[PDB]
This record gives sequence, C-alpha cells and structure tokens, in this order.
Amino acid sequence: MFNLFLAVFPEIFIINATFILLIHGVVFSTSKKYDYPPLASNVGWLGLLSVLITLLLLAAGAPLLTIAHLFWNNLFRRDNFTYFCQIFLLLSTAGTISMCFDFFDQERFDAFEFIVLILLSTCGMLFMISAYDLIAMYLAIELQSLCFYVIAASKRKSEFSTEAGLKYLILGAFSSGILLFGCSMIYGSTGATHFDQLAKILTGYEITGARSSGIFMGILFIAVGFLFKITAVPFHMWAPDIYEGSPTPVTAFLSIAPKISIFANILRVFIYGSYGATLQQIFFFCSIASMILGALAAMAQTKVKRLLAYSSIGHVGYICIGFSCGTIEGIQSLLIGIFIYALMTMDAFAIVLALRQTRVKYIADLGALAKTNPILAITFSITMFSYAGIPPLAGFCSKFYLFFAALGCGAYFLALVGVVTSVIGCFYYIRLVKRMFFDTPRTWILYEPMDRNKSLLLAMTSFFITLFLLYPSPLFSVTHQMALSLYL
Amino acid sequence: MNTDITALEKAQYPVVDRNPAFTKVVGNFSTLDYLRFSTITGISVTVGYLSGIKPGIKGPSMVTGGLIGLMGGFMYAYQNSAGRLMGFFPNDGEVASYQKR
Amino acid sequence: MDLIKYFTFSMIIFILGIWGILLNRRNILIMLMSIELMLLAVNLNFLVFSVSLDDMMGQVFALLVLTVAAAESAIGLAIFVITFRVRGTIAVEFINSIQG
Amino acid sequence: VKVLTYFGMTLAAFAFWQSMDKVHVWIALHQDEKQERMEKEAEVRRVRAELLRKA
Amino acid sequence: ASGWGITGNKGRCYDFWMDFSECMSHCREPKDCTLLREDYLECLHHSKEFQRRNRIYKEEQRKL
Amino acid sequence: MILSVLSSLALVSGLMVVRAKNPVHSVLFFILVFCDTSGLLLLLGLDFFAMIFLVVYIGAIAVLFLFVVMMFHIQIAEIHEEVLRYLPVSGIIGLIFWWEMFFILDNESIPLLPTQRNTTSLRYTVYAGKVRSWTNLETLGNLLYTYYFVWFLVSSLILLVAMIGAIVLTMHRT
Amino acid sequence: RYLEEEDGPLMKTIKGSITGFGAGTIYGTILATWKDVPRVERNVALPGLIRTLKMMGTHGLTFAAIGGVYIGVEQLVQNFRSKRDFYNGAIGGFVAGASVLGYRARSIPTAIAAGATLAVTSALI
Amino acid sequence: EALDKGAIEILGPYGISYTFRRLAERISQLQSGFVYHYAFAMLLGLTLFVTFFCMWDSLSSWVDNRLSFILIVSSFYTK
Amino acid sequence: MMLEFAPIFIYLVISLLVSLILLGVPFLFSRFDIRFYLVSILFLIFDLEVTFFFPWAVSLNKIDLFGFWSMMAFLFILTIGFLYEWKRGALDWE
Repeated sequence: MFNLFLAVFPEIFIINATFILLIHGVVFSTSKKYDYPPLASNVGWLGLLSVLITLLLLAAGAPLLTIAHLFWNNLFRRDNFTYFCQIFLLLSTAGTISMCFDFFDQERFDAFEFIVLILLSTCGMLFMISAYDLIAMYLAIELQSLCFYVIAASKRKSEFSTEAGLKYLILGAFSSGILLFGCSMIYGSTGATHFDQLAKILTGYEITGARSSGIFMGILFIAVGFLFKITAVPFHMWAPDIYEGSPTPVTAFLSIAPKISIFANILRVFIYGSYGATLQQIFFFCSIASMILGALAAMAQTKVKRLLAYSSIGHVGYICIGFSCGTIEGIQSLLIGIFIYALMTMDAFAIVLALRQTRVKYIADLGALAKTNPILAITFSITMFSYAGIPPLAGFCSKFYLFFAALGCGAYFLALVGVVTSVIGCFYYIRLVKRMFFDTPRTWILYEPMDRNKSLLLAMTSFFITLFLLYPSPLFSVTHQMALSLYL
Repeated sequence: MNTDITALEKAQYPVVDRNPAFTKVVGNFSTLDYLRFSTITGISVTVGYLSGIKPGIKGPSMVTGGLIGLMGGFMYAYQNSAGRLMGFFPNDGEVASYQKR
Repeated sequence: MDLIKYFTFSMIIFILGIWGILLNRRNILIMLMSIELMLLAVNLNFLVFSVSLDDMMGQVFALLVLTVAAAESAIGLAIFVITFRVRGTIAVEFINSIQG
Repeated sequence: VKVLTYFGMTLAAFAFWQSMDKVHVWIALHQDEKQERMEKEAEVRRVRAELLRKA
Repeated sequence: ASGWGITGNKGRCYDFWMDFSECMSHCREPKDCTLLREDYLECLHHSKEFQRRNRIYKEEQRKL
Repeated sequence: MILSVLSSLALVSGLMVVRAKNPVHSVLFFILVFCDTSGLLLLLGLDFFAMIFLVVYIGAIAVLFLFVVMMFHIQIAEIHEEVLRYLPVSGIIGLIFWWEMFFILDNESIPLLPTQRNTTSLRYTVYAGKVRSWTNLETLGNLLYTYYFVWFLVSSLILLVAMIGAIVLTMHRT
Repeated sequence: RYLEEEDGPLMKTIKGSITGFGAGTIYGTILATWKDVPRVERNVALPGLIRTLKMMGTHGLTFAAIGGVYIGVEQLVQNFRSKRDFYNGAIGGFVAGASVLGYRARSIPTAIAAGATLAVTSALI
Repeated sequence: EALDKGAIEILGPYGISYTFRRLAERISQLQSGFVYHYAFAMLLGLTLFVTFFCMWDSLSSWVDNRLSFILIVSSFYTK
Repeated sequence: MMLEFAPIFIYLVISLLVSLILLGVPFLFSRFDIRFYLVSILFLIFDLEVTFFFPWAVSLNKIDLFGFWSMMAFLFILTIGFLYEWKRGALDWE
C-alpha cells in the first residue's frame, strides 16, 4: 500500500513542508520572547530549500512517478510531458522566490504567509499539470486562483493592491464559472469526464452534420476559461491592471508559473482530444488579436510594469500561433517559446526588482542608467533586444517559428500581422535602450545596487540569452520528446 | 481497496521484489542511501541556522530546517532503495543478495 | 419533457447571473452575487445530469464545487472588506485608479 | 416590491414557462422535417462532390 | 462511463460504454465502432426511441 | 406544472436578486432562490444535496453575505443607476443566449410527447435492485473517501487557503 | 469552392443593406452601453434610453449605407464590364467608404483614407 | 520638398508615426480602469464566439464574408 | 423514496397559516467590526467539515481503514488551519 504513494512523493513532501513552515512561522511570529520577529526571509529560505528538495525528488524518481498508474488513473496521469513541465514549474518557483529577499528586507514586507501561499499555489499548479479529468483540472485551477487572489491583495493598505485584488477576484470568478459551465455541458452530453473517455467518444466525428451542440458549447466555454487564464484577447484586460497593482514579486510569479501550468492543461485537454478546426480557429483569431492589441497598447505605455504586461500579452499571441497550426512542430515551438519567454521574463523582473529599491515607476526613470550603472544598462538592453527578437539572441526563435508556421500552414495575413507587430515591438523595446543610453536628463535617479541573488540570476539568464543559439540542442530535443509523449 | 503496483513503463533491471514492504525497503538502505540522507539533513540544518540568525531564532530555525531535511532525506533514500528493489534503478547489489540468499 | 425543464431552470439561473453582471455597473456586490448565481446553476446541471445519465460522477463534482463556492465567497468578501476599509466607500469611481 | 407585485410577477413567469412548454412541444414535432431536410442537403453535397471528383 | 450508479448498482449505460471501449481498443478506424458508439449515446439520451414514439403519436394525431 | 411553479418562483426571485435597490434585500431574495433550488433537488430524489444546499448556501454562505452587507450600511446613492438604457443590450444578449442555450438539449435529448394512452403500464420493474436500497448519502459516501480521495484532499487545501487569506487580509489584533 | 448560392444583384444589394443595418444596430448598442451617462441624466431613466436608441438608429443607418453601396457598386462595375476580379468591389469599397464616411466625418482626407482602407480590405478578399 | 520631405514623408515615417500613435492612444483608452468594462468585454467575447462559431449556418443566405470584414474596418472611422 | 416529504410541505403550509392568523388578529380590535466576518468564515469552514462527515459517518462500514485515514488527513489539514486561527487571535473576542 505504501509503495503506491511513490507516484506522489514530491507533492506529499512539498505539502508537508508547507505545513511545517506555516506552523513555524505562526509560532515564532507571535512570540514575545523573540520580540515578534519578521519571518518572511527565514520562511522564504526554508521554502526555497523545500522547493529544491521537491525538484530533486521529482527529477530523480522519473520512472517511479508512473508507478501504480491503474490505481491512480482516475485521479491523475503522470508521463514524460508532465515530468518535464513540473520540473520547469519548480525551477520557475525557485527563481521567483530567490528574487524576493531584498523586497522582504528593505520594504519590510514581514508576512511569511506570502511564501506559504506561493507554495500552496505551486502545489496547485503541480496538480494542474498532471490533471487528466475535468474535475481534477477545475479543482487544481481553483486552488491556484485562490492563492493568486490572496497574494495580489497582500499590500492590504494600498489602493492599488486592493483594487488589483478586487478586479482579479471578480473577473477570475466570472471566467471560472464559464469554464465550469463548459465542463457541465460536456459531462451531460457524453456522460464522461476522464480525458481518455472524452478522447474515445469525440474521435472520428468532429462536425459530421449531426453535431452535438452540447459538446460544441462545452468546448467553447472551456476554451473561454483557458483564454482568460493565458491572458488572451479579448479575455485579457484584467492582466495589465492586476500585473501593475500587485506587489512586484507577485507580478513576477504571475507572469511565468501559471502559463506553464495552463498550457500543459490546454495541450492535454484538446490536442489529446478530438474536435473540428473550430478550436484551432478560436486560438488563431485570439493570437492575431493578442499580437495587434499587445503591440499597440505597449506602444502607448509610459510605465515599465504595464509595458511588460502588454509585451507578455503579445508574446502569448505569438505562442498560441504554434498551438493553432496543429502539428508536432507546432507543439515543439510552443514549448520552446514558453521556455524562452519564461527565462527572459525572469531576467526582466530581476532587473525591475533590483530597481524597485529606488522605486522605479516610469520608463523615464531609467535616464542616464548607462552612466550610473553601465553593466546593468547593457544587461537590460540585451534583454530588450531579445524581447524584440533581434538575432542571435534567444528571443529570435519565437519570431522565426511565427513566420515559419505561417508560410507553411499557408497564411499570409498572419505573416503581414507578424511583420507589422514585430516592427512596432522593436520600436517600443528600443525606446528603453534610447532612454538609458541616448537621453541627457536634467535630473538623474541613482539606483541602489542589487543583492547577490538577483545578480547571480541576472548573470546566468544574460549568458543564456546571448548564447543559447550557439548550443541549443538539449532544449530542441527535450521539447520534441515532450511533444510526442502527448500522443504516443 | 483494490491496489495495483503495475507501472506504465516496465522496469529495465531484474525485479528483486515487485512490491517491497516498508521495513524491507528501509533495511535495504545502502551506504549511498545514508550518504544522500545525511547530506540533505545537514544542508537543511545549515540553511535553517543561517536563515534564522537575523530574526534571532537560529536554534528553532535549525530545528525546523532539520525536520524538513529529515523528511526529504528519508523520502529520497526510500525512493532509491524501493526503486532498486523493484528494478527501476540499477540494482546489481540487490540482485547479489537475491541470487545468494 | 422532464430533463428539458430542469435544464431550463438552471438556464434561467445562469442567464440571471449574466444579466446581473450586465445591469450592475455601479454595484460590485451584486456582481459578486451574480457570479454566485452562475455557480449554483452549474452545480444544479451536474446533479441533473448525474440523475439523467444514472452516473455518480456528477454528484462528487457537485460537492467539490460547493466547497469551491464557499472558499471563493469567503475570499471575495475579504477583498471587498479591505477595499471598503481603504477607501471608506464602495462606489466604483474609487476603484478605477489603475488604467491605460 | 409590494407582495402583490411579486405575485403578479410570479403569475407572469408561470405563463412564460407554459409558453416555453408549448415551444418545446413544437420543436419536438418538427424533428422529422429537420432530419429529412438534413438528408436532402447531405445528398446534394454528396452528389456535387461525386460529380466534381469525376473530373 | 464510470459505472457507479446513483442507487449503488452498475450504471444503466455502463455495458454499452464498455463494449464501445473494447471495440475502439483494437479498431484502427473509428468508423468500425460507430454502431456501438451510437448504442451508448442512445442509452444516454434515448433520442431515437423518443423520436420513433413521437412519430407514432404524430400519425395517431393525424388520423384522428 | 410543479416545475413550472418552481421555475417561475426562481425566475422572479433571481430578478429581485439582481434588481433590488437595497443589497440586503438582494441577499434575502438569494436565500429564496436557494430554497427553490432545494425543492427542485427534492424532486430529483437527491435529499442529501437538497439539505446540504440549505446547510451551506443559506446557513453559511448567505449568512456571511448578510453579515458583511448589513455592517457596510451602503447608501443608495453610491450604487444606484437607471437601468432603462440597458434594455436593448440586455435584450440582444439575452435573446442570443436564450435561443442558443435553452434549446441545447432539444436535438440531443428529444422530448417524449405525452400520448393519450397509458404508457405507464410499460414500466418494467426489477426487484433485484430493490432488495437493499442505498440512500443518496451512502452512495456518495461510498466514493468520496476511497476512489476519489485526492480530489477530497485538494478541496481541503482550498479551504485552508480560504482561512489563511481571510486572516492575512482582514485581521487587526487588539 | 463557391458553388452554393442563387445570387441576384438587386437581391444582393438589398440583403447587404439589411445585414449592414443589423450590424450597425448591434454596434451602436455596444457603443451606447460602453459610454457613461452625463451627470445631469443619472436620476432620470428615459433620456438615456432615448440616446441609446438614437445611437442604434444612426449606426444602423450608416452601416446599412456601407453594406448597400459597397455591394451595389461592386455588381454594377462587374456587370457593365462583365469581368470578375478583385478589381470590382475594390472600386465599390472605395466609393462606399469615401462617400458615406466622408459624409459622416465631414472631410475629404478622411473620405480618401476610408476609401483606401476599404479598397485594401477588399483586395485582400 | 514635394517628394522627399513631402509625399514620401506623409506616406511614410511622418504619416506612419502619427496614425500608429493615434491608434495606440485609442487602444489605451480601452483599458478604462472600470471593472464593469472588462466583464462586459468578456461577455461580449463569449457572445461573439457563440454567434460566429455556431450561428453562422443560415446567416450566409443574407450575409457575405466580404461585407463582414468591410464593416469591421469601416467601424474605425466613427465620430 | 421522497414520499415522506409531502407531509412536511403540508405542515409548513399549516404553520404559515397559524402564524398569519396569530399576527393578523390584533389588526382588528455605520460601524464595521471585522470579527463578525471572521466568525462567519470559521462557521463556514466547520459547516463544510460537518457536511463531509455525514457521508463518511454513514459509510464507515464499507470504506474501512482507507476512508478513515483519508478523512483523518482532511481533518489534519483543516486543524492546521484552525491552529493558525487560534495563534493569530481570531478566536479571542477581547
């Protein structure tokens, strides 16, 4: 009986460690003997340790996660795809947590419960990746969302943080209800919720004249929920406001971790499933709308966080183009784009968190940064040129596949939209380089140097960005491996 | 409760025991298993101590880190031992004590 | 004609939730309550479908959804309370500072 | 609202639901015509494809 | 499809679902399992039974 | 007919939830929608769910809403708005949703027209399943804690998040 | 690839105008709902509804004008010349955009820009 | 003056910059800051999805794919 | 069988009639306290706990040891939450 739980050793460990950290934090934060010490950094270090130990347990026991698969079948399904997705998610959580210690210390955010909620949302995303049924998928999504709603309002005395929390809660509950309606429609039409049963019932018919309208609308409503989750237009307007209003570590965590978990969910619910190109048209049109709106709105922005939010919207559009084309290379390029965007976003948010010690708010605040910190200005410029897609930087892969799929799938309007949006994006990205290098403002802002954690992470991500294309084979091979694990 | 240990991907090494008991897996711990366990417990205690100095609770923080490390280290060692006994990991040592005994 | 009538009951509850969203631009408490109506309509669909198909999976999910609804209402009202405390009012003109 | 306003609204809604019942009965009565129309249109498409596949 | 009935016995449509699933478990063309699939869906929704009975009702009403 | 009565009561009560000027009144009309839903569930034969909707939705959730909305003392001016201008947009959206969505089961679940013949003698009765009857409570309890226990525990995790969030967001200790 | 229709240039123009009027009504409804009400119209319901219905009527008229003149000029160009290309419809889109949108916007450069955009959107079709 | 600093500029970087600045302005005001507008956008997106991907069977008798995209682009020139 | 619920409905109707008769015969001759929200939250959590206990309590005879320990884990998570409540002063009205 005990050995059946080898399939869930990582989750058992991380949940138990989170419980331990909760008890430790509550017991010693209320202690008069120790003068009620802030424990955000202590619990943060212990939780980074817990995340790393979970990653070791998951990575080392690669075959053991598939043990007792018949017994666990009606709860989840673990395979190669979920294995690598979960490893990536844990690494992203670890990097995000490592970027939080200066924020805890200098801002004096003393709440250790922030770390505990991040850990619980990580457990939720772990369960999302391995979900293989609509019920499990919904429950894990909801655990994740509730943790995010709480942490987005963590600065409970701030107008911005409370506003972001309120908008987040209302719109997220709305979208979750829509998705649950879709699940109910599918269940009523097919009498099934397991992904295998859904795969069998739907395969071979798609829209054959006598089309189950219940299955169609279930797919539609579930897709609307997923598109809300990935910040895709027109279900996107929550994301810029929430990203801006939340505390910057919260924004950093939301811009990376939840995308990996929900794209895993999207690939396992639909690609593994079967319906007409209708859903592919849904993601195609949403990708086009996302690129256009993201580009223009980012061009309009004067603040750094809002610009990064709209940039992320544009890039999810670029990524969803790979889902729409419905090929093995489409899934491979989607995974590659998600990986590269995650690394680039962590680079950018390490820079933003480093500059937030001096309260960077506007793009104009970066004036004369090439003088006051030359190495930092170059690192941010490498990231911005990677964002713009200029070769030989790592960001060029997304542009390359966007145009490759279009000229193959036969699309030319898509190629035109990609060209125009790429040029607009290049403009509003190089505006930041112009501000740091070309302008000569009357008043300068001198920024406090960053801590060791952010500098190490920045150095590693900058080396990856400048040099990934010299030796890119492991990423290509591992993404190809994952793409095939979905079908065979 | 009907149980079934059958894994999706078959073992690539001789199966010494397909469902080893808890006590048997623990008794199968090798010196490498005790090395992994001790390293994880020591690193965790060290991180607890170093992260606990600023709040002033280095002792209790050491205890909490050590508990996390003991749990994770036992889990990792049990994983390795059970996987060796089930043939999922290279287990030439377990096969020696099976052919001989 | 039983099933269609149960389903249209759930349908009117869902539609009323959508309408409550549409009609309450200045009343975000009723926006939250409309969302709760939508969640009740989905919970009923699962129960009705579970009865209709002679399958217990609808009921398990119905209980778990009730748990989700409870948690989401609790946290939503918490966020409402803190927003009210910060501003001293619930009017939507004071929760529109983030824009652009 | 007044109690009588609520009851008048309930009576109106009861009438609306009985009308919905009439609509459902009507939709049920026209299943055969709809399937027949679907079959004729499918035959049209299939004949057109078979004649176009000839060339 | 799960087999758990709402009264503690095997679900009404579970055998049809299984037969559909065994069929699809070795037929490489899904069109080979069409009959069993529509049998399972007919158990779920009784669509063709009710349609035929409504035909009978319609003819009776016409001849009255 | 009884379904028509419950449907009408739920329709009017829900309209009152979304259209009452006083939010406290909106919460009380929400309790009436939940009571009506419980009656519908009793008609379905699911007594445990019918009672649990009273225990949880009215006994716990609606009490939470009532407690919060009463202590807010919301003045009508901050939330009032004339809704006549929303008749066209609501008309369009509601009509689209109505036609597409109130008849979504009609093609899949074609109703059986009630003939002028006793089709209630064609009821076949199987006594094998009636020897020992399970309640809806026992049927649910047979499954929750063994074959689908992971979802049960994840729901517990959701509740724990709710407790922690409630404390961290609102607590001001004295 | 196109062989499913019964056509009819007059019927084409009439149906295009009807479709445009429907689209304009819906678009005007959305526009009216999106905007707020002026401060001196918040305690009174009727003027807001009147303004919404006026917006619906105006935008329905404008979109029906586009949808009618576009199709009519496209057919009249393809009939009198008796050649089928994207060149016909491009001129129709140009004239529809220019005429109606310059009447509404009261400007010649706006009419030219609308005509050019409409011609491009028809050339890509 | 007529070509280089004239038409080529207006039908070029001068004109292109102006129109894209105005478009970015217009799109930015869409993010109005009102939670009602965002929920309304989600509802309208769901309605558009339903209408286009299911309610496009018998609409083709009255509509043309040409006129559909004609009206969308023509919308940008309003007021 | 739901047959035993009809007498309850008639009972409700009669009780309402009696209440209306009793209440109608004489007609012939700005401070928010967070602790109430908090007590509501705790009540909601433990109300859901009682809800999940009813199927478990009637089903202990068939779920045997596995169901017992799954419920125990559920309680453990919720009791960790309750301990967090206790230590943070949510249970103290002073």
